[PDB]
Amino acid sequence: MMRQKEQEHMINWVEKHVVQSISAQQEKETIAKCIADLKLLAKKA
Amino acid sequence: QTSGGPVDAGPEYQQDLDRELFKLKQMYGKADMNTFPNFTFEDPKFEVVEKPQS
Amino acid sequence: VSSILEERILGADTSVDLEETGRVLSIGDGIARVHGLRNVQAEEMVEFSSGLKGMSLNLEPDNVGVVVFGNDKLIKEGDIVKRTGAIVDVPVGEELLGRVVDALGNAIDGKGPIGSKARRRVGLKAPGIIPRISVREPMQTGIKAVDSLVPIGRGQRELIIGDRQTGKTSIAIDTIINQKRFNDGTDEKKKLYCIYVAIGQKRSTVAQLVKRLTDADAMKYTIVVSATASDAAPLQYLAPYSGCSMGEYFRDNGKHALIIYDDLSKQAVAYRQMSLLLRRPPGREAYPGDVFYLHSRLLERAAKMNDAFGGGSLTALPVIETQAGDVSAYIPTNVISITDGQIFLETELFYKGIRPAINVGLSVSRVGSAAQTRAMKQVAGTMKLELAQYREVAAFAQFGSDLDAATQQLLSRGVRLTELLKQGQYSPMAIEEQVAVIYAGVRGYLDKLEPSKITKFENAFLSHVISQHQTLLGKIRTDGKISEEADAKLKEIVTNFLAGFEA
Amino acid sequence: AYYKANVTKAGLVDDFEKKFNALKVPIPEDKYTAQVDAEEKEDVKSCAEFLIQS
Ligand SMILES: Nc1ncnc2c1ncn2[C@@H]1O[C@H](COP(=O)(O)OP(=O)(O)O)[C@@H](O)[C@H]1O
Ligand SMILES: [Mg+2]
Repeated sequence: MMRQKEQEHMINWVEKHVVQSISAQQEKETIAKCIADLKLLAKKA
Repeated sequence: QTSGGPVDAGPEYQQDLDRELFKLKQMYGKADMNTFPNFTFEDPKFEVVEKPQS
Repeated sequence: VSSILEERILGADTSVDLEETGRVLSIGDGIARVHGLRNVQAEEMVEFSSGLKGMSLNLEPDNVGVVVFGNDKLIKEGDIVKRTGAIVDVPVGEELLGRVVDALGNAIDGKGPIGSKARRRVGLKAPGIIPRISVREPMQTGIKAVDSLVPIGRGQRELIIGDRQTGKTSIAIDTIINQKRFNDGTDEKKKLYCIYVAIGQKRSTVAQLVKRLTDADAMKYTIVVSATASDAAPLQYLAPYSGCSMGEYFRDNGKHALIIYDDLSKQAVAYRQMSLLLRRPPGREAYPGDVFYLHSRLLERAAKMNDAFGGGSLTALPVIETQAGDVSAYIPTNVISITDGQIFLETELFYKGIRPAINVGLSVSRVGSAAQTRAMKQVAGTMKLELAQYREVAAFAQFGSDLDAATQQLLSRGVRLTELLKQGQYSPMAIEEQVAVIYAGVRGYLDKLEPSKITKFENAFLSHVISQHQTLLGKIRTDGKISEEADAKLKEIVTNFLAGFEA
Repeated sequence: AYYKANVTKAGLVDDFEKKFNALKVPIPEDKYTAQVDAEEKEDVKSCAEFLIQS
């Protein structure tokens, strides 16, 4: 039960911190990777 | 890297720990976490059958 | 911590790919008309964007009726619905043993993830007339009444029909608790892997059921599959097909398996909810047409396999309740019609005093003496014929029509065998003690012995035979037939015990 | 080994191993077999004088 509740606390804080950071992260390499992915699906399509 | 205790826990963390630990105290009794006891030494005492005469 | 880190970041591929979707129309009550999936195949697992599966039925030119696997708050109008790409499937292994598994594959019991290896399609086609062979093995339940009047075959389906609160789940758990002594033994042919599909029950009944099986040390045959009341109607619909697919895995590998479908009428009523929400026309008692086809697939997934196909068997026993004993209702007539073996409990014998409350002549096993041991066949056919004679003579001589010596003989032997067939809850006995006690009941030696004293006769007789007659019971159960020296020895031991019983 | 690998509490597993595997308790005594055998011998002697009288 110790490792269970510490695991739950850990996983929820990880998800909350991910929301906190990536909600305020824009540097257009997201969109660059996404257009690269459309390009890759174009080459394989 | 944020070791030295569970991170940013708050009091209800330890409250849930205490309720779960309290139910776990209910599931065995009031024993100790070390130096276990063995038993209480009982004595089987079967009464002697007797007879006046056969 | 670090192992959790690396399994999280290596396990999910995040391999994005172009994929068929479609937006959602009316998300009514677990049903969702989905517009767009022009290449979806019928009865396919599909996936709502909040992380929840649904099953696509009722493909129409307008839209597809996907019926959801769970809660309905998590779905709006206008969200995507991604095709998974395959029919709904159940992860099956032998590491799934002894673990409560939520109806798809999802082990909701708090003992880690399932170590499955063999995924299996759940809507598979049952074997034909050539891969099947007939019942051969004696599926014993430990109940004296079942194993002496309606015996089960490894290779067979046999109902447990009654009314509510009669002992049907208790008969199923007697059947489960008997087979421990065959699992921990030597022969693989005796060993048991059973699947208890609890449909539409409550979670605390399944929890106390797992408590009884763990306290009885049942968790190596057993696979408990709970689709409880709070689960969605397709989880209750699809759960016995999952247990059938796990049983088919064990059967086609060649291990003797069984499935207890507890509260199979709950599958019928969940599929009634599904059809009436997907706007199919209602038939009788508002159940649709193909409820018989539903249970017919589900129950003809089981018979003995051919000797060239592994030799594994399946024993389907579904539990069904009537209401006010009305056998003529739609679901009991359908499920009696598909099955062949059926155990009838009427309930007035439960309040009258026999336990388990098989009220009897309605109950029949069509495989009959073929699914008994040779000893029980040599002993308990005249018992069934005598009980038939006893029932009809008591039925017309309720008031004392004519009492010669023959009629009081019939009522005496009938009442004494009636108190033979009483048996306590959660106490199954092996076949050899059953042969011994029905030998002590049918072959004389109990006919004039005061019918209230039969239960103490049972207790002291089983104590006697387990006390100094273990090797003779080994001779009976391993030799098969009860031999003539063992026959006269049982005669002598029951005579000696009649003396020690009138001592 | 399994309970030492599972229980990470240091000292406790070897402590319980030492206090359990070197734990011995005696059989609960009788002090009645001598009475039973002496009463056996007395009823055999009375049965022997009954024997010679018969
Ligand atoms: N052999 C038996 N001896 C005593 N009681 C029994 C026996 N078999 C069943 N019962 C009774 O049946 C009841 C359980 O019925 P159950 O199988 O749960 O029916 P349902 O599943 O329809 O509710 C218990 O209360 C138990 O006392
Ligand atoms: Mg039940």
